[PDB]
Amino acid sequence: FLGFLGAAGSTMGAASMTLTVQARNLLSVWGIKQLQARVLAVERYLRDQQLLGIWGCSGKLICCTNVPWNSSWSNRNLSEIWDNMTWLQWDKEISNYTQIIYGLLEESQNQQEKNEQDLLAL
Amino acid sequence: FLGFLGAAGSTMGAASMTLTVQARNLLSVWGIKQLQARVLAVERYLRDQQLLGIWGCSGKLICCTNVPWNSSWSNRNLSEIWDNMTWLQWDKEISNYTQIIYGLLEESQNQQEKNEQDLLAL
Amino acid sequence: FLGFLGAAGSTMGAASMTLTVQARNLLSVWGIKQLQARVLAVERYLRDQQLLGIWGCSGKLICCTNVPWNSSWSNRNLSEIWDNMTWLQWDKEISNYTQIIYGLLEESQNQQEKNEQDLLAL
Amino acid sequence: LWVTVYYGVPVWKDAETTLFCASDKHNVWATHACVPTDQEIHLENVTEEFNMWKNNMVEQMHTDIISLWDQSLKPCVKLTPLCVTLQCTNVTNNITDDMRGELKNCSFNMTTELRDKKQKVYSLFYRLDVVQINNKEYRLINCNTSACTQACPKVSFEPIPIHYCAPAGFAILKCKDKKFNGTGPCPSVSTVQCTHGIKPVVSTQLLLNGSLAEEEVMIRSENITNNAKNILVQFNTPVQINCTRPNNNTRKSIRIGPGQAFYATGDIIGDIRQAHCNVSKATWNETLGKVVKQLRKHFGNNTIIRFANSSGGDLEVTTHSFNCGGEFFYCNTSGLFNSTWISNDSITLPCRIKQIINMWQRIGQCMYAPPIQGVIRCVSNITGLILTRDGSTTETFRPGGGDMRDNWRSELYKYKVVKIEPLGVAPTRCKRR
Amino acid sequence: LWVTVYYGVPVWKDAETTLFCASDKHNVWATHACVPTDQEIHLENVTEEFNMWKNNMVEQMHTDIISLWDQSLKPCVKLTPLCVTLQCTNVTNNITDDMRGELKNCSFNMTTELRDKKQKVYSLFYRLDVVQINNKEYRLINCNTSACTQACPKVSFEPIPIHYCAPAGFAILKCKDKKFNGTGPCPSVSTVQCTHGIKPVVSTQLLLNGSLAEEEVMIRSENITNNAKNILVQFNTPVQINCTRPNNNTRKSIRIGPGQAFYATGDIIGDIRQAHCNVSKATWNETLGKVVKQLRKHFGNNTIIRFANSSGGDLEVTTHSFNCGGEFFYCNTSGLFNSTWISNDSITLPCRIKQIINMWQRIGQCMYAPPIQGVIRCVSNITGLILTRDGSTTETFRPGGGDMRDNWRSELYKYKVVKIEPLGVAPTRCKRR
Amino acid sequence: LWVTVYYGVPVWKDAETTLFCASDKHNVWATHACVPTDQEIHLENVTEEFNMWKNNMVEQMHTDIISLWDQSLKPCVKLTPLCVTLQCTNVTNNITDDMRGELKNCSFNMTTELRDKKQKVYSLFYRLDVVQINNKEYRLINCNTSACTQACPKVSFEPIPIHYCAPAGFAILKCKDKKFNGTGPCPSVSTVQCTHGIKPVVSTQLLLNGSLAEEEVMIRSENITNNAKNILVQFNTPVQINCTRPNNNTRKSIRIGPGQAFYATGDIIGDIRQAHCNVSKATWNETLGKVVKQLRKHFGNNTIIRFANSSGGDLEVTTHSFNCGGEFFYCNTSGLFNSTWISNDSITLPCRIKQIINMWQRIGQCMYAPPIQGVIRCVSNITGLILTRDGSTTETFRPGGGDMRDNWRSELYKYKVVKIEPLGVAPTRCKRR
Ligand SMILES: *[C@@H]1O[C@H](CO)[C@@H](O[C@@H]2O[C@H](CO)[C@@H](O[C@@H]3O[C@H](CO)[C@@H](O)[C@H](O)[C@@H]3O)[C@H](O)[C@H]2NC(C)=O)[C@H](O)[C@H]1NC(C)=O
Ligand SMILES: *[C@@H]1O[C@H](CO)[C@@H](O[C@@H]2O[C@H](CO)[C@@H](O[C@@H]3O[C@H](CO)[C@@H](O)[C@H](O)[C@@H]3O)[C@H](O)[C@H]2NC(C)=O)[C@H](O)[C@H]1NC(C)=O
Ligand SMILES: *[C@@H]1O[C@H](CO)[C@@H](O[C@@H]2O[C@H](CO)[C@@H](O[C@@H]3O[C@H](CO)[C@@H](O)[C@H](O)[C@@H]3O)[C@H](O)[C@H]2NC(C)=O)[C@H](O)[C@H]1NC(C)=O
Ligand SMILES: *[C@@H]1O[C@H](CO)[C@@H](O[C@@H]2O[C@H](CO)[C@@H](O)[C@H](O)[C@H]2NC(C)=O)[C@H](O)[C@H]1NC(C)=O
Ligand SMILES: *[C@@H]1O[C@H](CO)[C@@H](O[C@@H]2O[C@H](CO)[C@@H](O)[C@H](O)[C@H]2NC(C)=O)[C@H](O)[C@H]1NC(C)=O
Ligand SMILES: *[C@@H]1O[C@H](CO)[C@@H](O[C@@H]2O[C@H](CO)[C@@H](O)[C@H](O)[C@H]2NC(C)=O)[C@H](O)[C@H]1NC(C)=O
Ligand SMILES: *[C@@H]1O[C@H](CO)[C@@H](O[C@@H]2O[C@H](CO)[C@@H](O)[C@H](O)[C@H]2NC(C)=O)[C@H](O)[C@H]1NC(C)=O
Ligand SMILES: *[C@@H]1O[C@H](CO)[C@@H](O)[C@H](O)[C@H]1NC(C)=O
Ligand SMILES: *[C@@H]1O[C@H](CO)[C@@H](O)[C@H](O)[C@H]1NC(C)=O
Ligand SMILES: *[C@@H]1O[C@H](CO)[C@@H](O)[C@H](O)[C@H]1NC(C)=O
Ligand SMILES: *[C@@H]1O[C@H](CO)[C@@H](O)[C@H](O)[C@H]1NC(C)=O
Ligand SMILES: *[C@@H]1O[C@H](CO)[C@@H](O)[C@H](O)[C@H]1NC(C)=O
Ligand SMILES: *[C@@H]1O[C@H](CO)[C@@H](O)[C@H](O)[C@H]1NC(C)=O
Ligand SMILES: *[C@@H]1O[C@H](CO)[C@@H](O)[C@H](O)[C@H]1NC(C)=O
Ligand SMILES: *[C@@H]1O[C@H](CO)[C@@H](O)[C@H](O)[C@H]1NC(C)=O
Ligand SMILES: *[C@@H]1O[C@H](CO)[C@@H](O)[C@H](O)[C@H]1NC(C)=O
Ligand SMILES: *[C@@H]1O[C@H](CO)[C@@H](O)[C@H](O)[C@H]1NC(C)=O
Ligand SMILES: *[C@@H]1O[C@H](CO)[C@@H](O)[C@H](O)[C@H]1NC(C)=O
Repeated sequence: FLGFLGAAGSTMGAASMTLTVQARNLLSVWGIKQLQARVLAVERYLRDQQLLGIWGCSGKLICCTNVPWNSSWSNRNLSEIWDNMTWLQWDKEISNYTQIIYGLLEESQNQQEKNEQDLLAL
Repeated sequence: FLGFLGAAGSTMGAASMTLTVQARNLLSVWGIKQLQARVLAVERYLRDQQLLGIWGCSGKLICCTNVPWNSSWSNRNLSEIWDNMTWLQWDKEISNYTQIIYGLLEESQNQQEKNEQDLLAL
Repeated sequence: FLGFLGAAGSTMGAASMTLTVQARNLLSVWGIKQLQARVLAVERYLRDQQLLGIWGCSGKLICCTNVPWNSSWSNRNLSEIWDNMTWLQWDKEISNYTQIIYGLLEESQNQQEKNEQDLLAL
Repeated sequence: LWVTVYYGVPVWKDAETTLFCASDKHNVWATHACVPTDQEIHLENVTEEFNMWKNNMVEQMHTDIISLWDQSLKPCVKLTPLCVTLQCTNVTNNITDDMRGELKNCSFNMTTELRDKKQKVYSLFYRLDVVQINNKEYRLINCNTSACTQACPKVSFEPIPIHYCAPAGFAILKCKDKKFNGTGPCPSVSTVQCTHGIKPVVSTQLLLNGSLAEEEVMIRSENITNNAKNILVQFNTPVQINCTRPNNNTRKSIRIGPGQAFYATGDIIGDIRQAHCNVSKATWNETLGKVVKQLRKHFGNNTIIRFANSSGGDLEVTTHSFNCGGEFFYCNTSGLFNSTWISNDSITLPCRIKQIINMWQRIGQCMYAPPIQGVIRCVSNITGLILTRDGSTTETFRPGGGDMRDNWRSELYKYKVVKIEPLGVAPTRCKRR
Repeated sequence: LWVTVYYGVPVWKDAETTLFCASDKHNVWATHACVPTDQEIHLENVTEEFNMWKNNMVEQMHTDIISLWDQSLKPCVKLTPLCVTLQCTNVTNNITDDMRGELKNCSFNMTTELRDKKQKVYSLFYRLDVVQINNKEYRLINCNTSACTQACPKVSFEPIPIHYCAPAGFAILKCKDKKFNGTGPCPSVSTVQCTHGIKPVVSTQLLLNGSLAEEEVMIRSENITNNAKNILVQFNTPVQINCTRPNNNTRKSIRIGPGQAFYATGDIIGDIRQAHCNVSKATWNETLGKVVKQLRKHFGNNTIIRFANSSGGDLEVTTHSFNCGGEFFYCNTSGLFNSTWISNDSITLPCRIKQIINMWQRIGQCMYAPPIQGVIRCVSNITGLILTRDGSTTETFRPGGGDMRDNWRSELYKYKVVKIEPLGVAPTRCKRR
Repeated sequence: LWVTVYYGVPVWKDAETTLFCASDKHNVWATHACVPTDQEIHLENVTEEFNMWKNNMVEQMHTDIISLWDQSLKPCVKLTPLCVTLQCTNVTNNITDDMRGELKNCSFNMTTELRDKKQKVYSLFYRLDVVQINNKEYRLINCNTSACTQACPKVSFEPIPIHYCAPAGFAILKCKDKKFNGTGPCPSVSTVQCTHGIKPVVSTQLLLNGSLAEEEVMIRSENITNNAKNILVQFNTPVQINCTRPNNNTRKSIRIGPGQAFYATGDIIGDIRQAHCNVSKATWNETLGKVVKQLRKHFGNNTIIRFANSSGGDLEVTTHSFNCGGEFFYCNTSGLFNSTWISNDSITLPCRIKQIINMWQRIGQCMYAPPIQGVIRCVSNITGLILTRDGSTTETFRPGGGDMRDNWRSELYKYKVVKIEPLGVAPTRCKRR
């Protein structure tokens, strides 16, 4: 057990062992200063859960999607990504491609939401 | 792309294309007043998500259920509901049947919770 | 219908059919008091939902898990647990082992989250 | 067997939390800012441990009642100009022997709207409010300690019922047992969204306008054997006490600044008579007989129960201090507790009235109660006692009080705040696929 | 057919919420606390029922403007030492006939920085600010009602546009219909992130610096047949009004205490002339012709439309009370409303300046506006009217005002707050497996 | 390869947020209202960029310490009556030549509880607190600017450690590098739930009771080449400084109103001597030798390092102003910085004491520090310097300060607040079925 953010320097393969360690630490006039910080934490947490919900990833720490990895975002092979890089290095590389990926995940789920909805009526 | 509430005047079939647009804007003298508006936004959002989870619809925008449509609620056929009316018109029609439908969905999922619990026991 | 906490004296089997009752009353100078109590209710609700999510139990009231019962936590059989005891009596007996099971449920889901993740790579 | 997670189980732990208002002319306890009211769920087979002497509902209510009291006193006139030299004479106009020397006619130089102009005014001050400096020169008692904030005449002191409601995720358990001593298991437990209307009636030595016991008189102490603990007696039937101030007061407004006005007693129209309270001699005697009968259960059948009056101390603890009609009474209550018990007529308790009030035992925060014009009559219920026992075959019980938490401990004894634990894990043959 | 749950449906209903400020030297309506601004989506096929006379944004704006007002008057000087006897003479040095006996040269004793020392100072006070008490002896107009705060010299009274933005889960519907009369279905609805810049311009009898109508003059009343209801006129073309205070006032700082300064009118450099406002006679006449044309649609083509001046009452309601330049003008609009309508030159409105200002119709809270150094000129836009009809073939319309919610009802008439209800259930051939 | 979503990844972005308290008789920094404390996670392979000169932790702490300072001064006596004329004589009773003319014996007429009665009292006032009006007449320095709120004798000025803890979703990164100049990459990063106990020690020209460097003296400037930037020196070993006020003051309570009391110096019991601070000559000399040796690394080996005393300005910036024992000292510290460096005994620094304190450089809000009964002795640690360089082969370093953010920049240099970004997307061979 490494602790909160302990696997920050680990490789992304090894850092994915401990997603639940970081996940559980995101939730928990002077009274107002503390009180506004609590509300900010709650709504920041709920926006990330809402994003997972609209991608069909709610309640999952690791979620598989139906969006193929465009090589424009990163052309590096699978081996030099999960065994050589850390999550901090990776976030800086696809920072500009993050928003276009988020839209693709949202568009892939609502396509699946209806394709399952249509097939379920047969 | 129509925007937030853009499909308000569209037919429910066409307005069901854009549920994500409305879903993502339900979450996010000028002090406590602004702070309590944020807490009220979170509480309303959490009570709607709690209802979906109780009906077995957590993490979904379109959730096909097992409750049959009582013809007393609305005798209209699918052709004139999903291609002739809007969601605002529909809400007016079944405003009084909303609570009895909510109880039907709540009890129906509760029966599936124990039905899958018994099947998994074998 | 019994009402909120009505099945507190009911047996564990009979009290587990009214989980939707207790679930929906967990969410809903002198202005901060009301406001800070509302924020604490939201934070507590989200911490219990987060626990269910990391156990694979998100969106469910009765959640089947893969963690076996050690019988060192309670040697009693099903007949004398689900037909004689109440949930208040049961909670006072496994209170010592609660955090032991909570860690096994989290550990089991993480291993299951990847055994399923590795299965889709074939 | 496999672990199964249940969410929404009826399990609770004891917890402390912030309860909010509910309430069904402004009042001191600002119920207008408090939310409106609306619900009774009986819990069969539930046996819960209650403890009225370690109930945090009492300590929270004490803080709220104090906080609401000094919140309605912020937008009120601070009587800093009232600390001057008072040249006081004795009101001897149509005076009675009992009221001889209690009322004083004090003249003083006062401010006006205009800073450069003074004002020669006079007011009738009670003997308890003015202290002599050594007609003779006096000064108000509230002047070497603090400055009194005059009570706003539009804000009412009348206690209106308030409901303390638990937030989401918490429940209030109500003990429906009719023979509950305030401690131990309660076979009849029920849950409420929140409590009955609890009037914050502030009084000492006598619980006025409270809740009555269902069947018999209830004696509730933290431990009977310890004399240092107060005894909370609760009556099954009320004893009505008729309060009156026979004097016909005149309220004279004295303008002490731009805005600020000071309301003073001008002249009393007619005869001067002492304030008093009347308790039926038969109704009080029967009640003390019932109090003794359930009090012998803790001290033996052969013991001698003696009722004596208050030992000593401040006027607030030695007298049945209360407030109704806007004036604050301080009644002797020595004829109420004067009897020894072995195994149309009324009792008149002479009361004294103060206008400078230190209400929550706080020092440095006083309040001036403006005079009430006319004659004040008041009818309330004696619904309990706050007795103290002293350390033979006889036991002496003297009235107690002072600590206002005992007044609201007699209303919140049956209530209890619990924290709902909806997450539970139990074994089942079912397995996740 | 089976019940299918949809989350995120475009459904709303009328709701009341606390909209938060947003805004694109300190100001009374603080923009520092208002969040920065950033937006509009057209809703085809959407017909929404608006009601400007039951809109809660107006009531929520009235509380916010008042609350924004008096919290900005908390930290700065309370002029309670200015309630004294004033030895006032008449200013006859270079005064015109019109403004004769309107300024008073009042001398008084002021408190110094040092408590024991006294300060003999003089100041120029308007006739509207001082009342004689029986050179003659005077005192300020509001010294028997309240002591009251000097307007803080560094905060600004200039209206800054503010955007009222709905929180999450709420939407603001904007009626884009150009001939909307404030009530009824609006065929052209759009949702905006929040409202346009609504300047909190305080005015009476004339809506200054407001928003203009798109096509024609809009007449808006809650019930056009009810004379007791005010009539809100909106101009399609603005009528500029040129305000002025010709006197060259000199601001003099009087040190009335430790850290407190009182700003007094020293002396006018030059001749004493009356403040006035100019409205073009041709522009006003053509505007009233447009107002009458749209005012005949509710009363007939043959009805005689008569404009008269204010019926009577307070100076704030009988005059075009407004503020610009820091001084509060009270202009006499009897020349604007004097005409009867049947089927280069300018209008000069004599104004009066006042320094003790009570503006939200609250007795007990005055504000002392300090003198403004120099000469004040001011150019505004008359963008509407607040008319009142008298209780025959002749209808008489008199300017109204007083109720300040009508001034902001003319800006929030096209807006509506709705609550999004995203949980909808509809039948489908779906069946959960 | 397919996009897969990971939630809970260890990724953070640099962010600014509101940190809350933690703390393990009331104090000015209200740690009672601050939550209790409790946790060290080392981050291997993590290299993080720190910047102590653009750290929002410092700016938040400045606002928090200020807001906590003026919050304990709200329920305290406002010394408005103390702005009177003071008839002051020079204390010449057992005076030493150094203290000749520093203490003045001031008599004045003071208010009483009774409004109509005056009070001729006297007090010993320091020369720095009274300014002469032209025995001779004086007045307190704090009387043409503001009124001082007397420090409450029960609230303490002693700095107790406080911990600034990040809310949920935020982390605090701690540089564990022992040779960190406060900027650039940090090879050894660790995360904490929150910081070590940072005492808000208020001082100038000398960082008292701070944290020591681990191995060598650390010179941390925003850029050494710029002389306009202060230089934060940090010592590896502390230099203790012994503060004392030899005078045996007598605290005399003067009742200036109902409630309100004013604490004045009555008489000094015995001999009167100057306050001073002692620094060991050998310990200071070796420390300056270590400061120079790590200071030659930025200016060359052949440069001449000269230490001169403060240039000029206010007494707060030209003197080592600090507070311990309740009195506020202002020590010369000219023998500390007087030396030129080429490639049992003590230093006594004469200190002056003020009672009217303008502490956070604000103008218009002062404090009167009540006298401390007895003799004050004080032992502290000099754990750093705040030097300023001036624009040849020699460099002159004079003590700086004033800006109090530099005092807490020396404690928050190793700390950094980040925002956890737990949502990450990466490519894998896994596909959703
Ligand atoms: C206990 O409760 C009783 C009633 O439940 C209280 O008596 C009531 O006290 C109120 C407040 O003083 C009286 O209202 C007043 O009535 C007079 C009548 O002239 C009126 O002039 C005042 O403006 C005000 O409305 C009420 O009449 C009175 N009722 C009775 C039957 O006496 C009593 O004060 C309570 N005792 C406490 C709180 O100690
Ligand atoms: C209606 O709007 C007009 C303009 O939109 C307002 O006139 C403007 O008022 C401001 C504030 O009094 C003037 O600013 C001032 O200008 C003077 C002279 O330059 C300067 O000394 C002051 O420090 C301040 O900056 C501004 O010049 C003026 N603009 C004009 C007259 O064209 C008018 O006050 C508004 N009427 C209302 C709110 O009733
Ligand atoms: C730096 O820290 C040292 C100790 O860590 C501080 O010295 C201590 O200061 C406190 C507050 O004045 C002293 O407490 C007082 O002690 C006297 C003794 O008679 C007592 O009468 C008071 O009621 C109070 O308790 C403490 O004794 C003292 N300790 C030592 C060893 O001197 C010093 O003030 C700090 N310097 C700063 C903050 O500038
Ligand atoms: C109010 O003030 C006046 C004076 O301001 C007091 O009258 C004085 O009384 C004393 C007796 O103690 C005489 O020696 C003075 O000559 C009086 N001064 C006058 C009459 O101008 C008066 O006693 C005060 N009243 C009260 C009630 O305190
Ligand atoms: C300001 O104070 C002065 C002195 O107190 C006033 O002048 C005196 O007023 C009194 C009124 O009773 C006269 O009897 C004196 O003759 C006046 N002169 C002196 C030298 O005392 C002056 O009237 C005050 N001004 C105002 C406006 O109140
Ligand atoms: C306190 O006030 C008294 C008067 O209220 C002052 O005594 C006066 O002193 C002046 C000298 O400047 C004399 O002309 C007066 O005759 C005195 N009045 C008396 C004695 O009643 C006294 O100086 C003040 N004390 C201080 C310390 O300022
Ligand atoms: C600072 O140091 C000086 C000198 O070393 C101390 O002064 C001496 O104090 C002792 C005790 O009071 C006397 O016996 C000596 O005669 C003093 N010497 C001189 C030269 O004055 C002083 O007490 C020290 N201050 C401290 C330690 O706070
Ligand atoms: C740091 O890197 C080394 C070498 O790659 C690795 O063995 C170690 O586990 C890493 N530390 C953490 C905390 O992952
Ligand atoms: C409005 O209704 C018309 C009627 O057919 C339709 O063609 C149009 O698409 C609708 N607009 C929107 C935005 O749905
Ligand atoms: C359908 O609704 C009617 C009332 O609207 C009710 O009487 C009937 O029982 C319902 N049918 C079913 C199957 O629930
Ligand atoms: C209480 O216990 C009895 C006997 O077991 C049972 O029949 C009854 O349902 C219980 N009450 C509740 C509310 O569970
Ligand atoms: C006035 O009454 C007081 C008691 O309040 C008494 O001590 C005093 O002697 C009385 N004075 C008379 C009767 O003259
Ligand atoms: C109150 O009654 C309960 C129930 O028998 C008992 O357990 C408890 O000891 C009693 N408390 C006192 C103080 O007598
Ligand atoms: C000032 O002039 C007005 C009007 O001419 C008059 O009523 C008033 O008495 C005059 N006052 C003085 C002090 O001359
Ligand atoms: C406003 O217009 C609506 C719809 O045309 C109409 O019903 C209402 O009477 C009008 N109001 C007035 C005051 O004319
Ligand atoms: C306003 O002016 C008109 C015409 O000049 C006049 O009749 C009226 O009296 C004036 N108003 C006041 C309050 O004098
Ligand atoms: C009193 O001390 C001051 C300096 O504080 C000095 O200017 C003055 O001359 C002294 N007066 C004497 C010694 O009489
Ligand atoms: C501080 O040290 C780092 C690490 O070498 C360096 O990058 C940075 O420039 C230094 N800053 C200064 C002001 O010298």
